[PDB]
This record gives sequence, C-alpha cells and structure tokens, in this order.
Amino acid sequence: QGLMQFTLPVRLCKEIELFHFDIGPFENMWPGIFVYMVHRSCGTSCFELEKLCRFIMSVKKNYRRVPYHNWKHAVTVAHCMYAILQNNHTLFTDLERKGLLIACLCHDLDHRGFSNSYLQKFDHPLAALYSTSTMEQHHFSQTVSILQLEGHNIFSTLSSSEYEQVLEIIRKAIIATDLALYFGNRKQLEEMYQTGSLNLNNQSHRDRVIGLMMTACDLCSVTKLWPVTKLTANDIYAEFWAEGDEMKKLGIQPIPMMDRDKKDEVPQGQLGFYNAVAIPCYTTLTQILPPTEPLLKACRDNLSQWEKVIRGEE
Ligand SMILES: Cc1cccc(Oc2nc(N3CCN(c4ccccn4)CC3)nc3[nH]cnc23)c1
Ligand SMILES: [Mg+2]
Ligand SMILES: [Zn+2]
Repeated sequence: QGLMQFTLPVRLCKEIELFHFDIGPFENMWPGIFVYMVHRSCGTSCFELEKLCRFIMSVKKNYRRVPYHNWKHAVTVAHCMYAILQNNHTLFTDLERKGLLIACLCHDLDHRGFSNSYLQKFDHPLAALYSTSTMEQHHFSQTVSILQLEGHNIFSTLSSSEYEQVLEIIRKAIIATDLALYFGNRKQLEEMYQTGSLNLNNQSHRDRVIGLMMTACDLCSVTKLWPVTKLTANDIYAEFWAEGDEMKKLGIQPIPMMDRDKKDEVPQGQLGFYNAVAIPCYTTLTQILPPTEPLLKACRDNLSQWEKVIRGEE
C-alpha cells in the first residue's frame, strides 16, 4: 500500500453511495469496486492490499457460471451492505465492518443454482453433511477453506480472540441468508422493537439485527430501479425454472415459482413476495435503522410496478 487509494470514475464515485446502485456489466471493475467499499467502510489499514486481492480473486474463482447465484450477486449484496454501513457510521464495531462486507462477498460461495429443497430431494451428499441450512453451511465452509489458503489470511493481524469473533460474525451472517430463518428472525425483531426491549448492547439482539441486514442485502434486487429489478428477476427465474425441470426429472411436480409452464403466474407471485417477504423485511429494518428507509421506498416503488404489470399497463 499504503498511499494507494482506489478511485472510481465520477459517476460511479457518486452513485456507489446510493442504495439503488447497479455495479454494471464490466466484470473486471467489480474487484476494484469491492476494495473501494472496504477502504471507505473499514479503512485502507483494515486489510493488506496484496492479501485482500488474492482473497477476492479466489472467492470469484469459487462462484459458478449460474444465471443468478454468481459473482455479480456476491458483489451486488456486498454493495447493499456497504450502503447500510455507510448510512449508519457509528452503530457498528470495527470487527463488524471487517466481517460483514466479507460475509456478503462469500455468502453464496460455490452455489450450484439449486435450493436446499432440491439438494434434499436429490439426496445430494451436502444434504447428509448439513441437515438444515444446507447450502449456507457449505458457503461458510468454502469461506473458511479460502481463508486457510497460503497468502489468503486477510485477518492475520487480529488476535486469536478477535479472529474467532470475526469468523463467528461471518458464520451467523451467512447462515442468516437461509430465507427459511428470516420469517422467525423478523417476527422476534418486530415484537422486540414494539415492546421496546430491543437492545443493541445485547449481543443476541445484534446477531438478529445483522441477520435482518443480511436478508435485506440478499434480496436487494427488489430495491433497484425498475429496469434492474425486472432484468434481475429474469436471471432469478432462469435458475428456478432449471430447478423445476430437475424436479420434473426426479418425478416431482415443482412449485409454480419453479415451473416454466406457469410463467403467466409470475406477476401475481411477485405481489405475494413483496407483501409476505420484501416489504416486511425493509419495514422492520427501517424501524431499527432509520437511514435504510430508501430500500423500503424503492421496494414499494417496485411493488407498484408489478401491480401495473398485472393491470396490463406494462
Ligand atoms: C425478487 C424475486 C424474483 C423471483 C423469485 C424470488 O424468490 C421468491 N419468490 C417468491 N414469490 C415470487 C414469485 N412466485 C411465483 C409464483 C408463480 C409463478 C412465478 N413466480 C411465487 C412466490 N416466493 C419465494 N419463496 C422463496 N423465494 C421466493 C424473488
Ligand atoms: Mg444463498
Ligand atoms: Zn444470496
């Protein structure tokens, strides 16, 4: 380093600070965008440039060429977190700023384009090793593997204590991306917020709140400008419809969300998703972290775009 500040063209320098930023089609700029976010989010001192670059390039190598659960998603989810952390400067610990951008870059490592359900029904070996949150325990496992490669220990300077704390933040953060766990997490956070028992000094409460940030970042396609939201949904459904095909090959009617013959039901399905998952997610997040409100506003804008799709106004 250390006088070696990463800088982005003006349009990117400004728009990267905004929640609805799209990282663009230039794959070779994504590492630099991430380093930029680490430096501003954490410090130019938090990681050794050489180690961080080697870590990033090994993480990229271990995402697959699947339509949605790919390297672009990793960097997209890390950017939403960057926007949360930067809008909530003083709420997060030094270990948290470090751990969470990494947890986001790593959160779908070695994803195969298939749900936990599909793995369980296929009887994949990963389903025997990890009975619940199957892919998420895998993703955390790949994260540790890459951290243990020569020249890849970005945490090398931390004490044995802090190293164990940061790997434990990463683990909880990655596990929280199991959407099956989100519904209960958000219900508890809602009750806590509304009986005024929420306490960010309670580690167990911080864990929940970080879990909600992870869901929020992970679903952030719904918080983009409509053309990004719409074109991202196409990639999401390309994966789901492939899984649906694979379900049919095991002799199992897929759920409609995964059935490409039920394309007509997408718009009504998106309404349910925004109502049951997305809006409640961003609403509770905004309650706990008021500056995240642009995610909720952007989400509601996208619900309204799907309602126009239904009314044939597009
Ligand atoms: C932004 C986004 C885009 C695509 C998929 C997505 O993830 C998901 N979408 C939904 N809903 C969406 C759409 N669904 C239907 C139904 C009939 C046909 C098509 N889609 C029905 C439930 N439910 C989910 N449960 C877990 N994950 C879900 C998110
Ligand atoms: Mg995932
Ligand atoms: Zn994800």
